[PDB]
Amino acid sequence: DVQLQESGGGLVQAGHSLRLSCVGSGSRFDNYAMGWFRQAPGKEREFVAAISWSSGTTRYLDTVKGRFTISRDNAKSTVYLQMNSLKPEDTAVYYCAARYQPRYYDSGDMDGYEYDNWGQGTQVTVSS
Amino acid sequence: TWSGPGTTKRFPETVLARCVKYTEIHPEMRHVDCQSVWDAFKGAFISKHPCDITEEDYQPLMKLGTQTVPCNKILLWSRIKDLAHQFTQVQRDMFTLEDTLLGYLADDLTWCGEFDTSKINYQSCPDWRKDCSNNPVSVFWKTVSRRFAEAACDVVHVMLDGSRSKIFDKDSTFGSVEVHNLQPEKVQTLEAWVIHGSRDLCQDPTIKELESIISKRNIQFSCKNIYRPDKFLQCVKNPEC
Repeated sequence: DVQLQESGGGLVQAGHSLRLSCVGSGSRFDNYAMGWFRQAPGKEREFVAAISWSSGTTRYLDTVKGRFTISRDNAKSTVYLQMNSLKPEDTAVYYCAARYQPRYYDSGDMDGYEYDNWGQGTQVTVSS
Repeated sequence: TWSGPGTTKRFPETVLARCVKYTEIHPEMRHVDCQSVWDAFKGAFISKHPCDITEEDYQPLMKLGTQTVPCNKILLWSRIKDLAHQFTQVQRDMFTLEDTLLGYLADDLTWCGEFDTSKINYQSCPDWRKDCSNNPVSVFWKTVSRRFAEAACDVVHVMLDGSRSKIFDKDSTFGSVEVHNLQPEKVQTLEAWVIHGSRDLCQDPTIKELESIISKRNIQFSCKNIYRPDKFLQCVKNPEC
């Protein structure tokens, strides 16, 4: 079980950048596949990006490819979401999530993860 | 007919799929061409008498499978495979030999070929004790474990089984190969983790023999009891116990 804490949200202009961070504590960070999700107001939570423990495998929502990059630093128990070329439709609370992953995972299983550890979220507002 | 079991069913397919899986997991190894790795592996022992294999036969494989492991994160083990791999399953910045690409590809498999043909021998393979020690499997493990031990630096760790009649055994891979291939330049200290299955075991006669070997090679020796293995793995998983 891992405790997650996001930060780095904010108010930014359309076209600009923000870098989100999420620090984990409790169980070893390098045992977890990490995911970023987001929920806009009055809409349903959606998947944004994910990364394996080893950074060997990433997955992205189609509409964020070539704009957002997921990465991590296991020694700092931290996962990052670098969000470039932000659009008004990127406005949302961004949530960090974790899912236990074996050291020797099948990359196929990266598509079917139900994430069971969640942070409280960081607010991102993009204006224009 | 040899005395040992034949090559593992689906050896080629199993090695190739292990290579694909490992190189997907590890971004530093995604350059590796898994077909070439297999060709090099197969080239070490195909069309060869399986009592005539040498470290040279495996050189092309070592070149393709070479890997930089952080030299201060190495875990050696002797007769306690189970718990060693459970440890590195959690403590993922650390590597046993079977956590390296080449070690991962070969773990729990047997293989050999034959002099007459280009075919894999699925019928039988030489047993190291009853047939010959220079067989494809033993020579593979001797080569990769020497290189792994030569790569180590700073504090090297070794897990040992405290429930055995000889906690340290001179006649094991650890006791006859790895221990003589740690380099005094690179390696300051060998730290033994004695796993209990309870009183301090670091004065056991065999541990004193290990200490003697290590000291004679100008490396420092240190010994620690793991009195309760469960608690140990739990505490590595969540340090905040």
